[PDB]
Amino acid sequence: EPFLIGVSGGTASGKSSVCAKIVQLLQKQVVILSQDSFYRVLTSEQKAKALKGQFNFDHPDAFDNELILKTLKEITEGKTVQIPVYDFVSHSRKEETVTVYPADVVLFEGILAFYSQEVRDLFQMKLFVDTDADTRLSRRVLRDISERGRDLEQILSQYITFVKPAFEEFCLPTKKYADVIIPRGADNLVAINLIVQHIQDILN
Ligand SMILES: O=c1ccn([C@@H]2O[C@H](COP(=O)(O)OP(=O)(O)OP(=O)(O)O)[C@@H](O)[C@H]2O)c(=O)[nH]1
Repeated sequence: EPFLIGVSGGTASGKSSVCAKIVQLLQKQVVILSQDSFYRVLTSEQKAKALKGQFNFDHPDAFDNELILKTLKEITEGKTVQIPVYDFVSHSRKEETVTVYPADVVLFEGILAFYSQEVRDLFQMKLFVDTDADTRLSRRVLRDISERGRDLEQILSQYITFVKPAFEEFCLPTKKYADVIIPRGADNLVAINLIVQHIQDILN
């Protein structure tokens, strides 16, 4: 069975980078999947909210949890799967899909990957990335403006109204489920090294 590794942390905490550095340091076939690929398909009314940064994309229910549970279960079974592609500029699931063939190690990262216990128990290892809040926001702002075509004021408004409150209420609590907590994120090469060393040992 593939070795499942769940990765979480707050928004722009560097979960993706951590996953990349882990793969970089890890022949084993490895693939990185993100919880973001499974955001729910929004109605026109909800999408309208999103355009004004008035939609909560940080609440457990913003994700298509059923699809996630099912997709991850199939990977666990060694079956090749199809994975959705989300568009952050339109807040909409694209028609195109991405094929993901079997692998020895699978990394799953998302702001709420440890929330649902069903999903949580599918991970043989769970990592939580801990980064300073102002550092996280700074990134969020530049990344949102740069890669997701958004406006500063709409970003800050959505962050203060939804992201932060959701982080404290839904995300942060899940840190208790982590087997390893990683402060400073991707930059904590020592912690990442022990982790890849631990992953390597188990695969032996
Ligand atoms: O349509 C959407 C969907 C999601 N989001 C917002 O994206 C946010 C989280 O998605 P992430 O911040 O976790 O991005 P990432 O997977 O690349 O993480 P890092 O590697 O940078 O750590 C959530 O905080 C959600 O509100 C939107 O702004 N719009």
